[PDB]
Amino acid sequence: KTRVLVVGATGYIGKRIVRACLAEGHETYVLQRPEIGLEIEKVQLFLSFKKLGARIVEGSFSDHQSLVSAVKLVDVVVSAMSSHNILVQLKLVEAIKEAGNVKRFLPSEFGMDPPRMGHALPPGRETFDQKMEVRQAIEAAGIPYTYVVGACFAAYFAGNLSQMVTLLPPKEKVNIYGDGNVKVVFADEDDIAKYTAKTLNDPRTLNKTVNIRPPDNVLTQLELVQIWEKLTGKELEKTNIAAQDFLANIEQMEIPHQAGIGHFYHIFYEGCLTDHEVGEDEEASSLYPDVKYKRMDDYLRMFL
Amino acid sequence: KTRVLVVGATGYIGKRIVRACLAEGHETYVLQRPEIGLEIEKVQLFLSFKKLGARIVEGSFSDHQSLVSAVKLVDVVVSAMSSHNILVQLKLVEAIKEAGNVKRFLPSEFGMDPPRMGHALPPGRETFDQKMEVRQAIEAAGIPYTYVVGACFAAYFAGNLSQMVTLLPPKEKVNIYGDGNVKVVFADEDDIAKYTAKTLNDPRTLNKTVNIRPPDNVLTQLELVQIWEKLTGKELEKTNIAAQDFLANIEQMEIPHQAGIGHFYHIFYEGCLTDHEVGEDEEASSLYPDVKYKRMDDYLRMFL
Repeated sequence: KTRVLVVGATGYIGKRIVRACLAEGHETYVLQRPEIGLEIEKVQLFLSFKKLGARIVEGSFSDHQSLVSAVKLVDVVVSAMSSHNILVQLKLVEAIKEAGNVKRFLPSEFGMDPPRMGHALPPGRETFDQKMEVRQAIEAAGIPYTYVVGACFAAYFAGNLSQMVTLLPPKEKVNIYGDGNVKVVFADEDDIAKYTAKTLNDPRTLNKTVNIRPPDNVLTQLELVQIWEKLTGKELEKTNIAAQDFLANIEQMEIPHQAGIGHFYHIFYEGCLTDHEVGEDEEASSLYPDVKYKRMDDYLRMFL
Repeated sequence: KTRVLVVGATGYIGKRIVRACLAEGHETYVLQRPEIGLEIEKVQLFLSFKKLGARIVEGSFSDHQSLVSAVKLVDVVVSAMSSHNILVQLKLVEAIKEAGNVKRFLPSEFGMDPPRMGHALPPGRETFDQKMEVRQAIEAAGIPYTYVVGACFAAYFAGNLSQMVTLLPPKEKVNIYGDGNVKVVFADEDDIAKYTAKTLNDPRTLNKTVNIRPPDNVLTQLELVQIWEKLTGKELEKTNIAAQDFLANIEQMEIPHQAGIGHFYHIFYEGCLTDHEVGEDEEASSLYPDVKYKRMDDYLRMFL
């Protein structure tokens, strides 16, 4: 019981959500679009889904009632859209509204909490406003909701030691942002997918914002580096980077990777993932203690 | 106890060859070049090799010594490059020649036997030129070899029912090439990978061409369609497409769509994978009957 439709199942986090829902025990439906047809590694991905028991539902964002058709089948929709890919979610929102059977929607939120980013930095701000547009469509339709926020994906922030331009630990030299004493929240993407699978039929998170702040994984950038140093037995030579040398030459001197560099600043310089605090009734590791979340020392071991 | 380096592991057949080596029991080294510490799905491929026991080897084609080093850790280097990808092999073959320690090399050919392609014309021809340009460079260095040819990947030619323009079964209509009585070879790509992992170490094939031609998988597109409509229960509205109409106006289409049109013609009209016969000393399924390779029935069943 609890039939779940996943839209965005070809995305980085959406792979993981489908497999987390299958293993949690939901009836997991996966929307198939004119996806591939065209691209090989997304058919095989979908084939791998059905070999585990996912049910394929064809639909298009161009075809409004194909979307109503997907969502008639389930109790809960989960979106993981990783062009304007966040704002296409509004085509789905009114599909859910026309259908009316939906007991919950979880929009594509799996990073910084958007209503806390009112004075974010252009162009980075576009993300949070586009996501806030979708919330409003939801709440204006009276669609019950859950928003999963709070944690940097370990692959994009923890395995590269928070460097940019690489997704792997460095070989001798590492940049520290500011003094390196600002605390960031890291979470293995698998554990975000599992927390997502557990919260969607949980009565205690209906119409609420769930934070993913696993206590062992609340780290300053400098502690994270030290973890890597201890696994390896080698210090890295470290250059501290002052705030204004961090946004140096953003101007339009990089393609809108400018959005990423700005999100990085809010996290690593201002500490927006940690500048407030959350209760046990709204944080994921307290709500689902059965989930043994991968600590960042274990994440990093995968790279030795 | 056979050591194998796999170059091109991020590629389509590359992935499985890495995985088929490990399942057969060789010490499987995988070249990791700078290109991959980018694009998550390549780092997360590579660390899922690590979880399966592969050993990561760093190097660059632009650093001839780094390939020299890798090629010394190993008894056999396999290449599987799915443009520039075919003749960059040449600067590996020099790293293997200057090496001297490598008992077998397998260049990237898992398509059609190139010295039979004296008849195609540009632009389809070029990859055959490049493929034998790297063979002439292998036989010239005297590096012992094995070329592995003669099968359509089931994902590209079977599961789409040999329609171009998609990789999924057609919902109502199909195009039959010719009267559709030209029979070609279909191999599950997993099967092409495990064959290569077993002929790697085997004295029978050293310095010979081994053909992947499963007996029960030599079919024309017509019965392969009928296979699908057995499994499905519906008849597909066939439309035969005559050889001249199929290449009508090819010179006025984009010059990779030419290549694909030429490619499909050699297979489904000229019979390039059938125009020939092969015995048992030379045909993978007979040298390795411990494979219960997948027939296009069971393969196409994955889609229903």
